[PDB]
Amino acid sequence: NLWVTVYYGVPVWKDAETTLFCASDHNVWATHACVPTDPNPQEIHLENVTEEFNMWKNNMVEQMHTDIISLWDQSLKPCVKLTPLCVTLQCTNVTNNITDDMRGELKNCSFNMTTELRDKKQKVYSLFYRLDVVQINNKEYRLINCNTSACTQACPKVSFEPIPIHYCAPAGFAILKCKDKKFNGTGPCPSVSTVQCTHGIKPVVSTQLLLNGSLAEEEVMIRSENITNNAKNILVQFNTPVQINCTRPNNNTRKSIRIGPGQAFYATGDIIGDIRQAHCNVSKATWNETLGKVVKQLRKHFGNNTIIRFANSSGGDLEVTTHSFNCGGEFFYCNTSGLFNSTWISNDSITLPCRIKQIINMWQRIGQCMYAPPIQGVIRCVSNITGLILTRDGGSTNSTTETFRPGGGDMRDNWRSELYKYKVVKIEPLGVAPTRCKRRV
Amino acid sequence: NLWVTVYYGVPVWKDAETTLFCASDHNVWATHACVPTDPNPQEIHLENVTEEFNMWKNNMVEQMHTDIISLWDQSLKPCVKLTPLCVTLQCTNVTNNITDDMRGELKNCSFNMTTELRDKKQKVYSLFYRLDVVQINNKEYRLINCNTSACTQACPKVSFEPIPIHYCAPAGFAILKCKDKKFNGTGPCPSVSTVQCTHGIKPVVSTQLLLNGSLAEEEVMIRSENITNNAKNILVQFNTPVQINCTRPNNNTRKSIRIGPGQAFYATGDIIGDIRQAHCNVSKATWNETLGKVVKQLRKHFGNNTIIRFANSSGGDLEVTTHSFNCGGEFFYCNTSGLFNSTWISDSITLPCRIKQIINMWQRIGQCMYAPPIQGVIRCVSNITGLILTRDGGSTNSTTETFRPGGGDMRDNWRSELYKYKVVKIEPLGVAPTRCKRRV
Amino acid sequence: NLWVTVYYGVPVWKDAETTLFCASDHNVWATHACVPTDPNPQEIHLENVTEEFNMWKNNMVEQMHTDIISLWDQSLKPCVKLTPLCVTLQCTNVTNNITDDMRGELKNCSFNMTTELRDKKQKVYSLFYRLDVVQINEKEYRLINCNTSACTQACPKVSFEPIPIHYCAPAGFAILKCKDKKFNGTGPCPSVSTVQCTHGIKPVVSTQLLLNGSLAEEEVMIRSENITNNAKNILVQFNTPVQINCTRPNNNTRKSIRIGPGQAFYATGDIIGDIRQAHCNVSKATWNETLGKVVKQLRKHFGNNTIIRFANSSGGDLEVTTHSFNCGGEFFYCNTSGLFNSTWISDSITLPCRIKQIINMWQRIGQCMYAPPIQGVIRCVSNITGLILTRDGGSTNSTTETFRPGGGDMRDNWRSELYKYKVVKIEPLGVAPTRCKRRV
Amino acid sequence: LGFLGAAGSTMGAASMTLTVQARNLLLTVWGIKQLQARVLAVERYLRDQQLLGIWGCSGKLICCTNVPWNSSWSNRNLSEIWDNMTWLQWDKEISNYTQIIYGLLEESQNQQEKNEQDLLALD
Amino acid sequence: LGFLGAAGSTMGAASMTLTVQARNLLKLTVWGIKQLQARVLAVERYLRDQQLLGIWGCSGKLICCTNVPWNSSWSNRNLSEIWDNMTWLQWDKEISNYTQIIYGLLEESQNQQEKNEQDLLALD
Amino acid sequence: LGFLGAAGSTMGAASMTLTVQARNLLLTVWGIKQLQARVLAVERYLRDQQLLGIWGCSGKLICCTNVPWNSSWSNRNLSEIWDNMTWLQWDKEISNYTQIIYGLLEESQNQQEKNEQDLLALD
Amino acid sequence: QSVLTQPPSASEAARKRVSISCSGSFSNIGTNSVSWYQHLPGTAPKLLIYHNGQRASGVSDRFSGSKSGTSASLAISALQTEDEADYYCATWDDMLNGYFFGAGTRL
Amino acid sequence: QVQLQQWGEGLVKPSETLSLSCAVYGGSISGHYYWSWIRQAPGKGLEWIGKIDANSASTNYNPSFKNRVSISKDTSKKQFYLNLHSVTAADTAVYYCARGSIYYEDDDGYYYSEATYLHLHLWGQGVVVTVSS
Ligand SMILES: *[C@@H]1O[C@H](CO)[C@@H](O[C@@H]2O[C@H](CO)[C@@H](O[C@@H]3O[C@H](CO[C@H]4O[C@H](CO)[C@@H](O)[C@H](O)[C@@H]4O)[C@@H](O)[C@H](O)[C@@H]3O)[C@H](O)[C@H]2NC(C)=O)[C@H](O)[C@H]1NC(C)=O
Ligand SMILES: *[C@@H]1O[C@H](CO)[C@@H](O[C@@H]2O[C@H](CO)[C@@H](O)[C@H](O)[C@H]2NC(C)=O)[C@H](O)[C@H]1NC(C)=O
Ligand SMILES: *[C@@H]1O[C@H](CO)[C@@H](O)[C@H](O)[C@H]1NC(C)=O
Ligand SMILES: *[C@@H]1O[C@H](CO)[C@@H](O)[C@H](O)[C@H]1NC(C)=O
Repeated sequence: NLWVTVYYGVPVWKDAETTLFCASDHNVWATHACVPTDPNPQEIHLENVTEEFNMWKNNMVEQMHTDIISLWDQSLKPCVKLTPLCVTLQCTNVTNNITDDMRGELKNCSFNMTTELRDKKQKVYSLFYRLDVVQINNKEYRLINCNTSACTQACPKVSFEPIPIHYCAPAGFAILKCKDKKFNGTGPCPSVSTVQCTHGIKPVVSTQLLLNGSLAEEEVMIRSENITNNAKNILVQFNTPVQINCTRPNNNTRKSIRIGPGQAFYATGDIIGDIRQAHCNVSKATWNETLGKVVKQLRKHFGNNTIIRFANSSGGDLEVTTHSFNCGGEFFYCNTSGLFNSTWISNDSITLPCRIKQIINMWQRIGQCMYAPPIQGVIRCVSNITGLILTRDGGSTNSTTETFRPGGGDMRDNWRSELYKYKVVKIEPLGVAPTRCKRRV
Repeated sequence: NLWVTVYYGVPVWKDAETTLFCASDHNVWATHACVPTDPNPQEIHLENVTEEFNMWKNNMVEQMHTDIISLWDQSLKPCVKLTPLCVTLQCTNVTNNITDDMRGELKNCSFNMTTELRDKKQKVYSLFYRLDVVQINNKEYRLINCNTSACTQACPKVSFEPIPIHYCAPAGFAILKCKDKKFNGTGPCPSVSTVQCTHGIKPVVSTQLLLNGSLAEEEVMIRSENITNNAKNILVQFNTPVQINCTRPNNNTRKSIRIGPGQAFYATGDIIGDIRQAHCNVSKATWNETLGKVVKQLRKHFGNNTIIRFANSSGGDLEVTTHSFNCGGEFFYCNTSGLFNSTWISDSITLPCRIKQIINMWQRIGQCMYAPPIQGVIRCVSNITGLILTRDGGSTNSTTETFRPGGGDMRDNWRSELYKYKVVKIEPLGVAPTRCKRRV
Repeated sequence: NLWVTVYYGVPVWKDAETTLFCASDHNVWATHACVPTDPNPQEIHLENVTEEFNMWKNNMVEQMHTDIISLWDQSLKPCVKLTPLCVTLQCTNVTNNITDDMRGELKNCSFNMTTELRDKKQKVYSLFYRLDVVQINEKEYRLINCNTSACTQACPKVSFEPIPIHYCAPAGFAILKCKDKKFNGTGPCPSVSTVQCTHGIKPVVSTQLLLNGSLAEEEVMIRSENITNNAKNILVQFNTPVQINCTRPNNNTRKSIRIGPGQAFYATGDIIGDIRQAHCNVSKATWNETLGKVVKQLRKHFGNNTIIRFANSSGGDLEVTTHSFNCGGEFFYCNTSGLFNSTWISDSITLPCRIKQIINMWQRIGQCMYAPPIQGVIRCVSNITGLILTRDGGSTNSTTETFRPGGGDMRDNWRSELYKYKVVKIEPLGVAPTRCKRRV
Repeated sequence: LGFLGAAGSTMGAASMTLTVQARNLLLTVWGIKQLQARVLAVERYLRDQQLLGIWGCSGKLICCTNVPWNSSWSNRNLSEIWDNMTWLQWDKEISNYTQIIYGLLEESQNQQEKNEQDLLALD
Repeated sequence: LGFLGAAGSTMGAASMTLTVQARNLLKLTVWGIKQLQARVLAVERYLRDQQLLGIWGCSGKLICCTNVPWNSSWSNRNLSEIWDNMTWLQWDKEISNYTQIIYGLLEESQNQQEKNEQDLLALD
Repeated sequence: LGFLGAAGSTMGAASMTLTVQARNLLLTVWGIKQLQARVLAVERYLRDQQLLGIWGCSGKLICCTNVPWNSSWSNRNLSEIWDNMTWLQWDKEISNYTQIIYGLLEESQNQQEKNEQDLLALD
Repeated sequence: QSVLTQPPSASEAARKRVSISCSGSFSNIGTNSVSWYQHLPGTAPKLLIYHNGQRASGVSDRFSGSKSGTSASLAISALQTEDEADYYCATWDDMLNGYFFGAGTRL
Repeated sequence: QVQLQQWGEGLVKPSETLSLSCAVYGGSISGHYYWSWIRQAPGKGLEWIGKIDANSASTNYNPSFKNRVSISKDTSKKQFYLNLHSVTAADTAVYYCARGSIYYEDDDGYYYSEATYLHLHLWGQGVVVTVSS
């Protein structure tokens, strides 16, 4: 009496992965390639739907990571390769209007550079930071990337502003947006909605802290695989952002040196006025309140009566031990020891020392660096902290106290805090069900 | 009681833009990359069809411009890049048989060039024109465009012959051809026909005069976006071609200089025989009758009793003030002041030309190519099929209109060939009412 | 009365060419890029059907040749380019524990090389063979590729092991596998089968001997495009493998020289043992019985009572006169005059071998790759599964036939593996009459 | 007449040439350029086929439906619509109202499907 | 309702809204090549589903009848709770293993139907 | 039987195996090559489906048409067609008439559509 | 007995030209520069010719050096009375990794 | 310009360690230089002993003094020492501490810093030693 009927277009999805395409409203990320995004993003709420999500097993973070790396490598291709810059550098210390904090940080180098004519050289000079040069034993110096890999110089016409990009699913696929509040990294979501494209995600590269990210809806959320594992990083999301102001009062000057036919090297000229160390300011009251909220959530996860102690980074490279910035064109490396220094039981601002490096390896890759050319004028970087990347130590059987230190070593954690609400599924329109619908000859 | 009926395959089109694929019958335009053309193309006449055309808003010229740029860029890549040649040059004037015209035009430069061995140097000499060198700061010279980029030597195996090209529309698209005569490029066309592929379009690069183009149907046609607007170029199409014979009496000699492993620089050796100035013949009678036809056609737009006067180029660089040529491998730059010098009320012309090796054809900053010299005396025979004129602005001061040659846009050369075609989007779906009702 | 009917999905195929994607279970051939092969390759045996095959007119051989060339060119692009090495090399002979057969084969060269700094240079030493070194002044030598093209140093992390690859046809196409024995490569095959992917085709590069190939099923098979034509190479397939042991007991030492910023040049540092010539060992018993089977199969086509002689290579380049192959990374060039030296009527063979670093693969001019030295003793075991013979004519044949090895192109080597495969295009549409009238 | 030859003819005469119009709908950067248009034609043809399939007219060039023709769309009569004007003028006459009928046919075919299923299930 | 709106609804109400999902199923600048690959994959999936529907005799029909009886081993539940208490997700979960058998039975059932219709049509 | 298993077998018995044959109809060196092959296969399947759609046989593996098949194409009787000849020999024999048959079927389907519309109109 | 073969002594009158030869191997002379030193009894040696063709500061124009592959030589044009000293030819040996002096030519 | 002075023991008994000290005045222990030690016995020519790099801690010695000589460098007080263990009666020679420049500039803009262009410019005043009772 029952015949298996065939239905097409049934609302059935299957968890899988695919190659998503970008959408935006030149930059390094080539948002000019991302297709346009309609001004009316469709968002249909799915009542009575309980879908299981997973932050760590999500494939969107890996795809976006590969896309960002590919866009960076493609953007550095039409620029100037700084291969003849690796020469013998005769550097001297810059003691003109220097401060006590900047003693030895900036070095005034002089070297023989090539000209447009292959039969003659030129005597030019430039200012390099201490982190960009190394002695080969005035003294003879050499860039730190000469013995590893000669890299290209970043094009000044191309900016590093992390404008948001929207990841959209192709035909036959859908993106499930979890609108449930107080939702951690895993577990089922009782409020799932569908969207054709994700929200505006800014590809901001940062270490130990999250900048210009998405804020929490109601309270501070602590996300990790499980708190029993110390090797897994702890992702924190703030509900109220705290303002952070980074700047450099040096007022640098850009000097153009034509090293060859059609290519030029943007060197650093003389410093205007006094030289002061780059710093960053964080409000003391807001940071204390945010640390109190984070301590409350960590106590809720680890049990009450725990002495939550915050410590600075343990050790390692400068990229994992310092906070990395990217705004205007100069890459910063700020010492965040003043923020993570407290102990919790039961107009003032924090000035953090900061350093600037020109030759960087932000993707933690050996053999492909990038030279950031200097920019003129005083840089004023104003942003807000929306999260942290903490790491807990062992602590042994002593559960009366726990030490939390900033973490890093993986850029995927920065984008994981933004893609926690999305998931890619495969729409399955074919379905079979019995009905009294039978064919007739 | 009426009901809508769904029809598929309805002959209805809509104006749109798409990427048309190439077709054609050792070439810079990559003949191998184009699919083989149809030996018997379909020419279907569409009776009772009136479609509007617009040669100025057509996307075919922009698409072919981008295609030509991409083909040239992909063609210059597989051959020798000449960065070793931006060195100091100790030049001197070659006065060995130089007519007083070609005095100072050729420099005998000497320089230290690299060789196959990186630790050895090779001292060689070559002949460079005055336009290709500039004084470094009286004996030291530097090749032009050295401070802007590094020119790429042209591939000798790759030829610069403008072979005919064919543009075909993909599936779901069609190309509408306007077969109506006396078409000024705008307005409705009473004779429209469809073709799967366009005719053989010659991508001849020229400035101020159209060469090797399609002749008119019956008379000279004047085309412009706005006749009253002097800021827009005036495209003139001839009905009868005007023969033009170009040549250079210099017996150039090619020298192969190995600048590195597998890379050779083709220099210019000593000239065999006397050195003469490169010129070009133009018949005076044919040019005068062609100018008379152009004046008669311009009087229909500007009214009668108007004093039409022809003047030379006002000013600018050599790319817009001289007529650019490309035949055999040498680029010419001829002084066209002898042609556009007349006043109209109610045996052969000789045009002096200059040779330039390092050139910026597409007016791009950072891209240049070095044209290597070719052996023996060359002869270039072609015909003029049109001009690119410009008019001087005036607030009705007098009844005299001055016409001068122009340029500044390479798309105007091909716009005189792509004016008869237009790309449309086929819409097979259609709805109409008929007395139908499906039986349940 | 009969009415036509439409059938969809009929088993009808037509011969055509297509782009067969590969299938495979850090590498030159980029195995990681290939799709994963099927763990259970389905093979449907087709009964009562006979398909005409053609080994010499197979498009899969040309497609495979282009694919291997493309992968080889793409694998050399991401690593070090050795342009800075064309310099004057003050060289001398090694003469340290040489064995008279290697008197001048190895040389100890010295030259000025750049360092990490652009303005700093250094003097380094390197061991170069006489095959890739030519004298430039009649003690000062240079590389043979200095006047041809700058070689590209092979990536040290990328291996040269020929791992098998499976060629699979896309949707709508099928690969017909002829499972019939005694097939000479041309003509009809009475036992075919449909396979979605071919078997493991190892891209082994070898000349005059088919190494690591597929063995015959019943007896030695001899295939040629035209037996009576001397210009056509004779392909022989063995039913049993002939083991060959090749080695290099020099025990080289690899050192890294900072050729520039971020790139290093791997050179042969020093020898820490007795210098001996490379050689390959082939047992004379198995080779004798294999040649007996080969001469029997040759007499089967050329008639009985005729003597057949085996001679070495006639002459020419070292790539065509010597058996060139790859063993562990180093490229060998062994003299096979000892194998083809006999005369038929009615211990181990030690073949002298030479090693070259600067090679020009695929017989191309203008593209070379420098093989970096490998430390340690290199030893490998291979299977001789076939030969590429060449025949010559004579006055009335004089009841004798001389066979010499043929150093043909790489297409003939891979043709011995794709002899039982062909590509057909499925045509599922068919019409046939049946007593059936559609209602109205 | 060939492809698109019946464009200037009347709609009644052009209705017999729908077969010739339906059959005509199907280095590295150049290959990508060509592949883009090659696949674009495929998506356009598949979108048209899907739109026809959801209307109950799959595989039929001339398929009349059950949606009533509103008088507000065109007060023009049948006698001067089929054998008097072309398809181009008709497209230019109902360009605004095309989406309305395209949307109405959706639920009309859906109701026909439910009703067929219910009447067959009751039997 | 919009796209996937009837996901949490019962099977009875989800049957009237299948047409919306039906119309919704259809390095050289990384975004371009990724979009091209995504478009080709989507076209392939849509064509595979359409071909699977065509060989079953349900071409161009969202809801169609068949002649294959519903085996009792597939599900021991009646139509009172399937169309009025169960959605499509859970339903797909229980019969995910029996999907191949059902597809094979529906594919073979068309051959007998075509042969029977051809025979009855030939006798006319 | 698998893919193309009934190729060498005679007709009739090979007619029940049309489902197993229609199912298989659907920068790196291998990447662009695989993409081009996939697009080519998709276009071939779409061309065959378009031909079946314009013939009025969409969705039917064994479709019948109201077109007379006379002895001009082949003089052999119907018995040896299905019980003595395979499909390959049939293709090798009818290739000469295949094209005219396709056009005849297309025109017949267009005429059938027109008379169907007319019959539904006066009804 | 040792590298850098040099004659034990040389005798030649005044006002004319004398030549002192010094040959070695490929590792010492063929790939490295040769240096000449003059030594008198009681004082420290002084550098005369360096880089095979460069004269040291304070050295008269009479001294001259040259090198031809494996062999090297020192030319003393217009011999004088105070030229009676010991001349040593030295160069670096890449095979033994060290500086080696000649046998010493007593003028 | 640059003066080098050395001091040591004039009479040394047989079989112990012989220590020699040389100092630099007017210059510095840095740059492309090779601080070496050269000795010559009465009747024999100049014989090289060893060397020490100025910009590195690496050192090389003559094979005739295999595992018997040691040379140290102290850049703090710009001095380099020479040590010869188990002095025999064949060590009576005048020891000289010399500086060997290893810098060379060719016709182009390149430079070389290696032992190929080694040449001893300056020499010490010389100190004699006696190996007897
Ligand atoms: C590595 O490069 C080294 C240089 O960077 C090479 O060593 C030098 O090679 C050059 C030739 O390339 C030799 O120069 C020779 O010198 C004399 C003439 O010079 C003298 O006379 C002129 C006036 O006539 C005067 O100006 C000079 O100062 C000299 O007094 C002749 O023999 C030749 O013509 C030639 O010019 C250098 O002598 C030689 N040695 C040094 C220490 O500079 C070296 O060969 C390269 N090594 C390898 C392994 O390739
Ligand atoms: C993330 O939240 C989910 C959902 O609450 C947790 O999964 C289960 O949650 C319930 C209710 O709190 C617990 O009773 C179970 O023990 C949880 N299961 C497991 C396997 O832990 C999930 O644990 C949360 N993850 C973290 C890291 O806190
Ligand atoms: C479906 O098959 C899977 C595969 O093992 C099995 O786990 C499951 O129990 C089966 N039955 C149902 C009703 O889901
Ligand atoms: C017979 O077949 C031929 C094809 O060869 C066709 O032209 C002709 O019209 C057919 N005749 C009939 C009566 O069907």
